[PDB]
Amino acid sequence: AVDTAEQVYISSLALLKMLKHGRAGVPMEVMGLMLGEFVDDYTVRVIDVFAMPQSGTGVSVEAVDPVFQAKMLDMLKQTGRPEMVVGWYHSHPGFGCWLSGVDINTQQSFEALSERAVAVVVDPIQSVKGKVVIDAFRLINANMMVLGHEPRQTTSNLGHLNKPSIQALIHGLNRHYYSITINYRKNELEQKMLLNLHKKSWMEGLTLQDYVVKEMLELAKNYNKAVEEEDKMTPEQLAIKNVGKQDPKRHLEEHVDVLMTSNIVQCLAAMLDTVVFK
Amino acid sequence: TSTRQTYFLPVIGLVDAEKLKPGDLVGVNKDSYLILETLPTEYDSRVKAMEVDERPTEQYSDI
Amino acid sequence: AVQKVVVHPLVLLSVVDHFNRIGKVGNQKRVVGVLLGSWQKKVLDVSNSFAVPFDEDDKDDSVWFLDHDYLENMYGMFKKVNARERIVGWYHTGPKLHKNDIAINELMKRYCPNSVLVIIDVKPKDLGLPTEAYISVEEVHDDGTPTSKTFEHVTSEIGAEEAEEVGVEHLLRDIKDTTVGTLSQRITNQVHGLKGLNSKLLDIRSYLEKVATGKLPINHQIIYQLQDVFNLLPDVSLQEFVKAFYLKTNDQMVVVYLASLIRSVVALHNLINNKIANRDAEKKEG
Ligand SMILES: [Zn+2]
Repeated sequence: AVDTAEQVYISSLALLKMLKHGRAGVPMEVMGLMLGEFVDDYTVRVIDVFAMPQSGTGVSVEAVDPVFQAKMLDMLKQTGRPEMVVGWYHSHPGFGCWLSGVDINTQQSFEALSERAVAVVVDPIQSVKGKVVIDAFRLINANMMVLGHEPRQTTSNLGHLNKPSIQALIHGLNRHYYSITINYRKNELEQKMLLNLHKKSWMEGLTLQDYVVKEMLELAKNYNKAVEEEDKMTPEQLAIKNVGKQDPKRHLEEHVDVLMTSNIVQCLAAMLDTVVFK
Repeated sequence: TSTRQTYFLPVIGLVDAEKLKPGDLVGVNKDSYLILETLPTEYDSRVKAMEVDERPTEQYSDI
Repeated sequence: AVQKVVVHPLVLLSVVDHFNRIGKVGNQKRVVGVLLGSWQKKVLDVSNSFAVPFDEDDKDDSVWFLDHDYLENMYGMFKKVNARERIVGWYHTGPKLHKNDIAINELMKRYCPNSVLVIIDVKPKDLGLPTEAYISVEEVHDDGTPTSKTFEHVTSEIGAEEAEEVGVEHLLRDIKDTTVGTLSQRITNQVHGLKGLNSKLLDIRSYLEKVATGKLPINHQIIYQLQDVFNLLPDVSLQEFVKAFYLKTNDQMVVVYLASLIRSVVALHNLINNKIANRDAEKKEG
């Protein structure tokens, strides 16, 4: 009846086992399970993610052991929070992380167990640092083809997620499926130390530790002189003369600005004499 | 691998090195590249057995 | 044995997210769990772990319990998904260690020959690269005490892994990287004097406190020994650089020369080419 676009709140702790357990299955595809709480129709949260045994014979719906979860939920009771299960996830490192033929067969089984059972995919390969990558989807019922086939209200959270549209075969699965919005509920307490732990460990280890003399400048002078004539022949090549040769051509970069910063490296590193000492 | 690719894997695991001198025909699972058992015998199809003949309907007394 | 450890931001978060688990229900003590180490070599690395319900009474300061039904079967869980991952020890968020911590390691030595404990910090404050690591050995003592079991500090360092920087390094998004060669090295210099000379004053005041009170530590002898290794140059009045004086500017010899030589021709590249392309568009248009 009434269906509203869902918003997925992921915890920074749940983001860990998505890429981490997925990295352990690389190259092969894994099968996980999502753990969280259903607040309402238009929003959903995943508060935890745990690792499930990887299948070396290929992913199947029987790869999830029911006594593995029954022993896990009991261990979650003695753990701080015993929250009910919600849905499943699987890695797909070998390709662009789209729902395979097994993923649709385990859909109607998991959506019978739990109401939503959001399908979540993840890939390591698409980037390293500055991209969300991952993936998510939710099955829209094929029996609804008799009814209105274009959910959801509050559109562009889908529509904008429908950008880039990610080639063809991916959105070729937009038949019988619709993706879901992933935003981050603020962990910033942990996220503030995530930046502090990362940059401090990357700043000279104490900031002190790190803080071929003339010879490095004799090797640099070959880049600061012998590179000049191959750079300064181009203005004489800009002289035609004049003018039979196709123009414009700009040879100014990148050596000029590199030798600039090359002195910026050597000047402030030589200031270590004046800085460290006295 | 008969696919014309060649791979590198530790000694099996299960059946040990006691058998045999370097062979073929052994079973191994998909891309995991583990050999469970060393399987005989040789090859192939009609090359192994040219023709299977039980016994003729006639005897040497026919001459 | 264990020399240095590698703590990932992922496994350290597994201590931090459990601080939300039992932090809302309270009450006393801290977050404590069992550590799953990845040991490929003498250098120790940690990937994942599992947090276990734990409590330490005050009164009763020596009372501690792990849940070992949680430790046994959940090991067979992580072992089934990851064969390489095994328990190398335990951890906790400290911030400091009560004397009772001697008994936590000796109990679990049945699991691992040497269990390394990792003291972590849920709220970053000071003074630097956070958390901590200890190793369990027995040095006895020189004074003749019965055999003394005291955890020795293990240097901790953060490390990375493939595919784990996807969501981790994404959420910050506010950092400027880096920039190497201009600001990166000089900000350290301003801090190298700060963080270098603050521990200089904190320790020299505690070393003066020695004569006053708190003796032992005598130490002995490690304090003055490496301080005298710092004494290869003091450097005191005045700098004792008579041999390093002409050498001082002689290291700045070519650095200033090239900076004079590069800026001359870089100008010839910048000044000439700018004037050329400028007047070609400027005056030919009008
Ligand atoms: Zn699959």
